[PDB]
Order: sequence, then structure tokens, then C-alpha cells
Amino acid sequence: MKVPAFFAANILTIEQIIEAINNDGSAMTSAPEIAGYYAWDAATDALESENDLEQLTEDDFVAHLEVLEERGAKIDRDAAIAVALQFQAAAVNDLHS
Amino acid sequence: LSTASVLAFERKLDPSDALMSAGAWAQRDASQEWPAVTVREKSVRGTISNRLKTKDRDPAKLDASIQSPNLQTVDVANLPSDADTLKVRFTLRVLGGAGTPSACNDAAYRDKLLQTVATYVNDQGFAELARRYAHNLANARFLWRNRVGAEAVEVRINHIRQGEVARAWRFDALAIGLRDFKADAELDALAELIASGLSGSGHVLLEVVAFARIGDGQEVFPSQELILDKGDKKGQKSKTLYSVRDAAAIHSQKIGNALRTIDTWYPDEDGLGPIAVEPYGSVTSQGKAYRQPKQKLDFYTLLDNWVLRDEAPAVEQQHYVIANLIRGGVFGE
Amino acid sequence: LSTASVLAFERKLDPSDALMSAGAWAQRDASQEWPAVTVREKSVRGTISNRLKTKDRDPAKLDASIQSPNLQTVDVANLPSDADTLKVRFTLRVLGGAGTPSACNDAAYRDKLLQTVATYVNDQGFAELARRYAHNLANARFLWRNRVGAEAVEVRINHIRQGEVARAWRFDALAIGLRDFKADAELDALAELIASGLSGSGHVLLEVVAFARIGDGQEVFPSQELILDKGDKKGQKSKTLYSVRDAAAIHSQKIGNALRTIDTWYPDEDGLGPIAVEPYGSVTSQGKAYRQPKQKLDFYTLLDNWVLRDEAPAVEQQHYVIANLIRGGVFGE
Amino acid sequence: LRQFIESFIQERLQGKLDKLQPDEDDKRQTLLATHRREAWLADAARRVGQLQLVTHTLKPIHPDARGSNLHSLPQAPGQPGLAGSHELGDRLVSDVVGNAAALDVFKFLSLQYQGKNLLNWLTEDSAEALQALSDNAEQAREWRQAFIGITTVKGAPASHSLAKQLYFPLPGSGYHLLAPLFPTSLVHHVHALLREARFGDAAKAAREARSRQESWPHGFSEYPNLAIQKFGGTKPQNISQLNNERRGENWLLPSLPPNWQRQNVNAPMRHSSVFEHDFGRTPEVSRLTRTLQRFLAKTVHNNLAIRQRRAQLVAQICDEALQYAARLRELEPGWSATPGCQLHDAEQLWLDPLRAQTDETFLQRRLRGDWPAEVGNRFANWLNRAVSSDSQILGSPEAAQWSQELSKELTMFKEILEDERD
Amino acid sequence: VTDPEALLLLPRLSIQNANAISSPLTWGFPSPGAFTGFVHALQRRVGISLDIELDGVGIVCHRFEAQISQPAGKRTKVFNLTRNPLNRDGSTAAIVEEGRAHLEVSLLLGVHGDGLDDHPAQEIARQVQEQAGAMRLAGGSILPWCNERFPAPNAELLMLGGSDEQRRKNQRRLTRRLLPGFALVSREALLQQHLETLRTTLPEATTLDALLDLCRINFEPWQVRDKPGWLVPIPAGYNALSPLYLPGEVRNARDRETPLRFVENLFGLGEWLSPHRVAALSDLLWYHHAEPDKGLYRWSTPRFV
Repeated sequence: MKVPAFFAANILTIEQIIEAINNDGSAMTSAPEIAGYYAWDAATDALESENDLEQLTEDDFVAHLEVLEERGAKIDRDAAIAVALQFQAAAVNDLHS
Repeated sequence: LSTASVLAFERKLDPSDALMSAGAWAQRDASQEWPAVTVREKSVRGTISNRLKTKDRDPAKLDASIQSPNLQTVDVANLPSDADTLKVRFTLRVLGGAGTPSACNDAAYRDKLLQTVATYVNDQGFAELARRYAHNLANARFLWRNRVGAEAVEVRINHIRQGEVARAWRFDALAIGLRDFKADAELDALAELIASGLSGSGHVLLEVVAFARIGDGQEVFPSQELILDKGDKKGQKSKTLYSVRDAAAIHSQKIGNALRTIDTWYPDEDGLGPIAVEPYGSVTSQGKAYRQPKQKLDFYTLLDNWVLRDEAPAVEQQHYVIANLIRGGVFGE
Repeated sequence: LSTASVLAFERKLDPSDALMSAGAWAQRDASQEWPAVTVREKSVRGTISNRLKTKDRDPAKLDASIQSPNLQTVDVANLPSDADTLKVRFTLRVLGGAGTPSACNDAAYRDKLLQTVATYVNDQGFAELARRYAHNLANARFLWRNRVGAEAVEVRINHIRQGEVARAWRFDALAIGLRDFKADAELDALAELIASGLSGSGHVLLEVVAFARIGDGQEVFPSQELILDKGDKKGQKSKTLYSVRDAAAIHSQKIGNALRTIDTWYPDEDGLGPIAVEPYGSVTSQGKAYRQPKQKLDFYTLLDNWVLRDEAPAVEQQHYVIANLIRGGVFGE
Repeated sequence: LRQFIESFIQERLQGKLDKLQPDEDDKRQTLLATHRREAWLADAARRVGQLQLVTHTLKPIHPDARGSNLHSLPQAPGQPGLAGSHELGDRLVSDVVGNAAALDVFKFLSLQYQGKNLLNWLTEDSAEALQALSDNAEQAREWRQAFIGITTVKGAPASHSLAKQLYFPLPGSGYHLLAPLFPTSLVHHVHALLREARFGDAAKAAREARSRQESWPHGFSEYPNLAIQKFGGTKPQNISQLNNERRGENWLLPSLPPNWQRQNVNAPMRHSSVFEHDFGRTPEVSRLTRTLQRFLAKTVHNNLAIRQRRAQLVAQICDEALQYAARLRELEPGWSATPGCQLHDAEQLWLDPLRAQTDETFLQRRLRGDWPAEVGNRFANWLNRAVSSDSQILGSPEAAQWSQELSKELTMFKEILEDERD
Repeated sequence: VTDPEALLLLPRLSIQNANAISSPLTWGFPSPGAFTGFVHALQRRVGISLDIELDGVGIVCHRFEAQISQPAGKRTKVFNLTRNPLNRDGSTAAIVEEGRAHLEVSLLLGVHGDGLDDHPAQEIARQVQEQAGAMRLAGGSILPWCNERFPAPNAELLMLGGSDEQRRKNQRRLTRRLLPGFALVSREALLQQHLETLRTTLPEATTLDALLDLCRINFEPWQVRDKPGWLVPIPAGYNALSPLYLPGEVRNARDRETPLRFVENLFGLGEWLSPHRVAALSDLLWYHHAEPDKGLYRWSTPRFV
């Protein structure tokens, strides 16, 4: 469906995520879609039986997104949530054929 | 009838560390005394040559960006200036008892599994796989970057039952094709050695030694070690190398990767050639995984068909299922 | 349709660490067993000469600090007092196969790259680049400061097919220029040796030896290392040099920096000599970056225009795009 | 307390209703406050069975293994040489494992202990505002049917394949397969120790006095060879609660043998060194001898512990030389006498290479060996030299006791030294 | 805890890629529960065929090489990881952390069975080492020998019979072949000693080990607090926190015919010693022992003092 570009690179850490959105993201990507895909990836992992991707709302996208704000990482709220809904909407078209 | 909720397998074909030492070619016969390639530190000043953002690459701050060049202390391993042959050796052992799991919930699943594995061996032994594992010991697949550009590569596979060597093999790894699996008189003598090891119990120890004409004072490539969190940007030792007892060496899981690069049965593309045997078969260099569950060629999708509901796959795909049982793995619910 | 998120090219033209050793001139075969130039220490005290920050420009402030000393220990490498000649020896290994990346995500981008590179090769070989790398072996460009102020420089280039030597080259490195790229039959005979190695047709291993008359007991210049900034009193050490086995040596990438000084294709002013082939082709000493990305002439803009959307650059500029694939790099970060 | 409940919700007003969006404030300015009087306390009534409080978590073993996170406490073991999380008792920081978008429910139910006790009494103190809490009156009976349920665990005995299940053999019986968990509170109690014991108020106080050398009586700790183990990797708050000082790390204590990072490339002997003869002049031995010199042998004011600690200290050196002997014996077969021999007599006789053969032309001693004791006497002559200076010990029988300390350890030392040549 | 008849010696076991985390708190040399479970796996495979009882185990540890590195500016030391195969989508893999350490240990054993009277001494030592070559000790492989063939053979001392002179000269032959190492025992009594010493305050048992993993630079009443040995924290065993289940009522077990309890780890004290210090080498053995009525599942060196 949808793939990132700053991810699937060399192996990252939390400190290397924060320094990206402190810049304008990175080369070939953007600071919205880094914190947005991170907020979607942190939300989609916490599920119990992973048959409840439809249960992922906008609220738990925010709760993982605020973890970066606790340690630097000045982000954009309206941009990253909209990117996190793109990967969530992409993660249901594959569920229905 | 159902899947066992816990399945686990130990690995067979258990390699060791690949120590390195350098010397002179035609002095290979007395290469029990060659001094080891050591890991040397050096400083290196570079400039920034990555891609830039569109917010960047204005000519003002680009010139100011190269006013503060990055500095880093990297590790390098080199031959001595008089040697020309790298010697890489390791002691592979072949354990056996291949289809036996190490952990399983359901005994009704376990006896259904052991009848399925014994159905394979009685139809065709491990000699198809052991012909293929013999090539990765024949060609120097375990020399990942050390093989590229060499004058001649020679592999000396001995055999060990005591201090006495049972049978010694000699090869030329460059003439043996890196992409093809073609049988030979010496290969089939070594293939049936492995297939006798994998079938029965008790380990069948080997000793693989590889030589490669590289050059005088040139660079070798030990396995780069994974520092997770490097510290301050003053010391900042980027590119640490793997060394055991002050000898530059290759990780066992890198040698153990190269022994099992025999997936020649892709659904999409065999143009890349034989790459590693993986469940949901993935390549780290290519950056994406073949054998998807949108295809019917997973390990898990082929296993439960061939065990529970008796849907036997293609005979070529049956070789893929056994090969994941050789490498081990911890399986699901 | 898009560039990959991982692009990595294994470098070609891989040299070794240049070892330095010293002796007398007019010694041809006696130059095999020179004593090596060793790194030694000396005390150094020299007073204040920096630009004051206009706060420290008081007569009582200088005279308090012009009396406070700055005792420092440096590393120096000198010739012996009966030696006027520096021998600098390394080995260069031309690998070939420049178009293939070591790792790539998009195979469609990879196959588009391998056709675009092969479009360059069959139209015109590496012999334009190989003529330019052959001059930087001919003149002693890899002697950075050691070349400056010499009587005469003699460069001897051997080609070791086996342990024996296939063909020897001899050059007067000062008769061959440093800015322009001349024409000679012996330079051509080493050019299509490299062109036969860059194309992957054969195997090229070279032994490069450079002699330079400097003078009795004069100073040579190995590659300087990096010191750790420490707050230690009673002075400190302020310059460390490079030596692998107590013999003053030049880094491998300082040589490799000097081999690829073939770039005479600037936007700004080509009448200023060649510089190193770099993305955003920049000089550390000059402090500015030639070939700005505000012009459409850097490596990243010329690549994807010639790969993704398929307009060719000038043939005058196509050699620069290929020469970044020979040095390799970490592209698509 | 109702106002103290609602001032918390007034913070929850002000914490959430703070950045009014000009487009979607129609629910955010209006509806977001209306539930916050009573209905928000009913909003969390359906939001209890989505979170749990655990003393022990499973997810540090593998971050996707679905298991049974538990909360129980161990008993006393019985043999007091042991140590676990049963030593804590009251200081229990039970890190809640669950969804990040609902943990305010646990911050809401933190209001039991805040000020008043009210922990086990989620069953009383219902209707009124001041002495009770005014979790409101008719709904003060079906809320407690829910809000107590976060304290109990979800009842399902379960594990995962990625959960480190271990057999353990029994006395004359079968096996209990033990599934160890990860003690979060026992780890977090040590972070409360180690962050205090390294750098705090009083910890920095005694460190600053090192330059001052002004000793008020207060010791300060020092923890060498700590190891950092991280959990979660790029995603630490998707597992059990990793706080702002425990930010996805565990300080690990070193458990290492003394032959760690030793001299692997073993430097040979028989050179112009004036020390390296019979005792191994190394930084692991030189730090040991100064202990005997500076006190416990020179400063003597007792016969109970002073005479005792001199006995095992030379029993260390009697065996440290044996440690020094075998390391020099092993991995050096090409030992000989020809490099640098001026005063190294019988060192070819004691710390020899055995070679499975003898090497001798104008000599017979190399074939065998009997009484290699003169180098042991020279070691014993070094043990008299090992103590630096003590002039008041000769008239006392302490040096006569030390001569017996010299005598009773050579007697063990000679007999050990026999079978390398006898 | 039965007194051993013989003492089987595994001479120099080189161990590739062993585990080094060993507890939630005590990084380093792997747990002694790994060694006691190893001998029970030999008793599983060999000792029922040679009709012998393999119970005790000694730990010598001739060489310990961990795969650690301290970063730039820090003083704590972090671990070296390894890559993993990619995800289903092939993006990346999650990071778990596993300590990793090369190791070279030697293992004394204890033998009780009648197979000593039936099989000769070399037949005992040959069947064990040929089995123990193709096994794993601490989650890592066991490596064979090359290029000098010296430390290959085993040993065995029938320390049940003979006069006390005949033991003691023969006992000095094992301490030759165990000499470059450092023997490991448990000191459960010193931790009981210093808790009763520290009663000016009201401390805990876990607060005592932090004062034994020490550099307690004590201010003058400057000075460094002395150590009577190489005291070190070890995992002592396990302590159950759950009632004892039926074999078929816990989901995702290994097998469905043995009972289960969820346990903790349990921390104790250990001291590394030279082998010539200890008088009787039969005191050196580690015995797992447990009362299943309550929740204890521990191991120790008994009879040591």
C-alpha cells in the first residue's frame, strides 16, 4: 500500500528520530510524514490479536505522537495526524480484498 | 489436527568464528604459523556529500557547511605489506536429527510432523540439499567482500574424526560457479558426507580453510560490529570491527548466512539468484521480502498444508520447507 | 519512476597505505630494503601569533601572555642525515563493474540504472577516465606536500599478474605536467590497462613506487591524525602522525583523494586545474564548493535527469557522473 | 474533595481545552466541558477494562509476546541469604501496562491515596463533597462495580512462545516448568538507588570534598562497570512504563570473573626487568601488595582480625604466582633462555615449556627437575622485601609471627611447586 | 547434595556466543543455573545409559570475553547486537537486546552410579565428552580443538576410596589442570552476616548487595572500603509468585503434561576464588535444590564454609 523512505534505511534510535523533526525531516522525506508514520507504527503494534486495525482511531495516534514532544521534537499536530490516517486508511483496503 | 501453539527448532550446520591471518601464496601448506590480521584505528576527515533538502542547497550555507568537516576514528584491517593471501578458517559441524523439534505442545501434531519428515527422507534424502550446501563451502560464499577482485581463491575442506584427518578436499572457488549448482566428483563425495550427517545423530565435524590472493598491504573486511548508541561527537568511533583475541574475524551468523543462500525457488524473480533461506523470505540487501502471504509460498503456509491437511506442495517447494527446519526458528501459535 | 531509498556503490581504485622509507638517489634495485622513515617527537615552544579579538589588544595583556609559554610536543618525520630520497610505496587494485550498486531497494530503478550506465560504456569506454587516472599515477599527485620543492621525481609502476611482474613503467613525474593532461604512448599503454580493468575484462593489480629527492635530513609529511581535546596542563601534544608498524605512512584515502583529481568540468572556471571528483564538488583548502546545486551540474541533479526522466547531460559532463560511481558513495540518504 | 476531584478535572479542562481550533470548536468548546462534571466520571466507567496495573511484565522478554502480566508479591524465602522483590513491602511503583490513550484513568484513580488514604475503600464515602468525594449519588454504586476492576488482574493463566519457559528438576520427581517474569518494581527500586547513589544532593557533596580533603563523616558510592540494557528500542513507551529517569534503560550490575580483559597477548619474561622475576609485577598484583604495606601489617593494634587478614593475604600471593605461572606456561611453547638472561636462574627450570621433550646438549638438568625451591626462596626473599618498612616490628613478636606467616605459606608453596618437576 | 564417588573433568570447553545478561540486574558471566541444567541434560542423555548419577558441577572460567563497548564520553558499557531478517513487508526488524560473550570454562562433575563398577574410567570420560561436543551450555555453541591437540583428553578421579594421603596428592593433579581459571562458589552466609551487621539502620537484603558491588570511597572519620575477596552478585534461583497450575490449564506452554508456576528471579552473593584456596574440591559443586510446596527453586554450593 504505502511505504516510507526515511524508514527502511539504516537502523534508527529514538534520538535519531528527534533530530529529524528538529530539522525539516530529512532528504527525500518530510517532518510531517516522519512523526506521522511513527505515530501510526507505534499505534498499530500495541494491538492484542491484530484483527482490530479498524479500532485504531485518531486519539491513540495522538497519544504516541505526544511521546516525542516529551523529549524535544517540536512537531506539527494537524499534519502528522493526517499522515497517520493515510497509513490507517491504507491498512484497511488490503483487509477488504 | 491443529497447529502446535509453540514450535521451536535448533539450528543444524553450526559454524564458528572465521579468524583471519595473512601470509604468502605458495606458503599455504605451512600456514599454521601465519600472523593474524589485526584491527587498526585511523582518523579520517571527510566532507558532506549526502542528499540535501530543498530548504538546504542554497550556496550560502553550503560553503559554510564544509567549513566544519566531520571527523571520525574508524577501524580498518589490512594485510601486511609483504603478504598477499588472506587465510580464513572456521570449524563447521553438522549435527543431524533434522526434523525433530526442540519444543512442541501437541503430541498429535508432533507425531504427524515426524511422519511427514520421514516421508520426505524415504522419498528423497538430504543429498539434494547437501549437494547445494556443499557448493557454498566449495565457492567462497562466506567470503562476502573478501572474494571480490581476487586473483585466485582456494578452499581446503578437511574432515575431523580425531586428531587424524579422515579425508581432505581441495577446490578452486572462482571456477566453481557462484550462481549455479552443478555436481562434481569431489562435490558428491562431500555432499553425501553432509547428508549422512543431517540424517543420523551425532555431529560430523568439518574444518574449512580458505585462501585468496588479494595483494600487498591491501584491505580485508571483517564483519562490522553493531554498536547501538555511539557516544559524544568527539571520540565517536564509527565502524567498529569484530575481533576475538586481537585477531580480526567474521561473525558466525554472517558465515551461517552464507551457508544457507540456496533459495532458488522464488515466485517472482530468480534473476537475483540463490539468496538466503528465510521464512517470509527476505533479503537485507534488496530491502524487501519475497515469498509473501499474498502468495501461497510462505514457510508457514507451506508447512500447515503439508502437515495438517496433507496438501503436499511442489517437490521443489518441499526442499524449501526442510531447509528452514535446518536453520531452526521459533514459530507461532 | 523514483530513486531508491538505499544506494551504495563499492568503491573501485582501492589503494593501500603508502609506506615511506628513505635512502640515497641513484639506487634502483637497492631500494628494496631501505630503512623506514620513523615517527619521532620533539619539544616546540612558539609564542602568540593569532589575531587578537580586540579585547586582548592591551599592552599589559599581551606582555602578560607573551611571557606565559606554550610548551608543546609534536610528532615529526625526517629523513636520515645521509639520505636525500623518499621512497613511497603502495598497491592499487582496479576492480571494475562500476554500474552495479551493492544495495538498492527499487529493482526497477536498479535496472534503469544498469541500462543508463551501459549506455555510457558501449558508446565510449573508460579510456577517457582511464587516461586521466593514469596521469595521476604518472605525476606524483599522491605526494601532497612531499612533492613540493623536489629535485626530480621518479615514479615506477609495476603490474604484478602473479607474484612475478608482467610489465614495468617508468616516468619522470616533473616532465609530465600537473595541470594539463598530455599524451604519450607509455601513458596510453597504462591507460588501456586500467580500461581493461575498469570494464571487468581482466585483473589489474599495480605496485606504485615514487622516489623524490628532497635533501639530507629534511622533513617528510605523513598523514596527520586526530588528537583528543583535553584540558591537560603543563602543555600537551599538538600533532600526531600516522605509522602502521613504526614507519611513517600516508592514509589510504589520501592517496585515493589524489587519484580522482581529474575533474576539469566546472561551471565556473575550468582554467584553474583539476580537483577531486565529489558530489557538490568541493575543495577543503579553497573553502568553497564548486559546482553548486543552484547550477544544474552537481552529481545528484545530473543523475536523475539522466536516469529517471531521461535527458542526457553533456558528454563533457557525463564523465563526472560515471566517476562518482567509481569512487562509490552513500547515495539516496 | 469533590472540588478537589473537579479541580483535577478543571486541570483536565485546562489541559485539554487550551488550543481552540476555529473550525471544530462546536464540540471542542461546548461538548468537551459538559461531560466533565459527572459524565466524564461515567466516561471512564466503561474505560476500566482496558488497563491493568502490574508488578511484573512480560513484554521486556520480547516486545510482541502476548502474556499474562501479573501483580503478586513473593513470600519470605526462609534462608535470609537471598534477595528479591519481597524485600520492598511498601515502596511499590507498579507500572501500568496498557494503552497510552487511556492512562489518565489510572491518573484519575491515583486520587484515592492523594491526601486521604481511600485505597481499599472504593466501596464507601459516596455521596457528599467534603469528607466524602461526591462521585455522585445514584451512580456511586455502578461506578464502583467498574473502577475497582482495574486493581484486580484479568483472569487468564496464559503465556507465549516468546516467554522463556524453563524446566526445573525435582528431588526424585518430575518437572515444574518455570516461567520467569520481569520484575519492574524491583528494577525501579534500584534506579531510585543508583541515581541517588551516583549524583544527587549528598552524593555530589562528598565528591566536591575530594579536592577539599575536608572529611565530614559521609561516604559516597561509586559503581564501576555498569551495563545499559535498553527495551523497546525506537519505541519505549509501547511497553511497561519507562519514566523520565528510566528512559528505556536498565543499569545492569557487573558479574564478572577476575580474569576479565586480561593480558591476552602474554608478554614474556627473562629480560632486563628488575621486578618481573618470581611474583608477576602487574597492576593486579601491585594494587594488592600496597594493601599489606600501608595497613594491616604496619598499623597493628589487635590480634583478632589483624593476625587473621595477614594470613589469607599471602595465601592470595601464594596462588597469584601460580596464576602467573600457568598463564606464562600456557600459549608459550617456544620459551627458551637465549633472549636477555642476566639474573634469571632456574626460571628455565620452573616456568619451563614442557615441550613433550628435553632440549639439552652440554647439560643434564633439562631432562628432569628436583627441588626448584631457590626461586621460591627468592620469592620468599621478595616477600621480606614486599613489606616496605617497619622498624617497630622487630622487637615485637609480630615479625616473628610474620616470619611464621612467611614460613607456613612457603611450606604450602614448596609442596605445590614439586609436581611441576617431581 | 549426595557426596560424589568420582570427579569427571571436562578439560577446557571453549564456548562461542554464550549469554551474558543472566538476570534482570546482574550482567556478566552467565547464570550458574545454566550449568546445573546442563549436567541434567547430560544425565538425561548419557547417565541413564551408563547408569550413573551426574548431579554436581563446578565452574572454573579460564577466559571471559564479553562483546561490549563503552561509547564516547560515557563510562557505562553497552552491548553489541546482531541484525535480524526483515519484516513481512521487509521494512526493518524490531530490536531485542541480547548479551553475548565468548567463554572458556571447565566443569567438574559428580558421579554416583554403579556404572563406575561396570565400565572402565576411560569409557566414562569418552561417552560424556563425545556427547557434550554437540550440545549447548549457555545458549551458545561448544567449539573443538585445532593446531596443537594438547588439552583434548579428559580426567577422572575416583575420590571415594583411598587413604587421605592418596586423595590429597591426587587432588593436586586436578588443580594443575584448573589453574589459569577462577573457581566460583556461593556465599549465602556473608549476606546474612552483613545484614545483621548493618542494624544501625533498617536496611533490606537488596540494599546490601549494592554495598557489595562497591567502590565505597569512605570519608575519613580519603579511604576505600576493603574487600575480603572478589565478591560478586549472582542469580541464586527462582521464587514463585503464582499458585501451582494443572498441566493443561495454562495457554502456550512448552508441553501440556507438566505443571507451571510464574516465578521471579532471586539474587544472592558469590565469590570468585583460586582453585588452590579450597581444600576439598567436592565442596565446589553447584547443586540445584527446591522445595515445591512453597515457591523456592534455587541452587547453591552447599557444604562449602
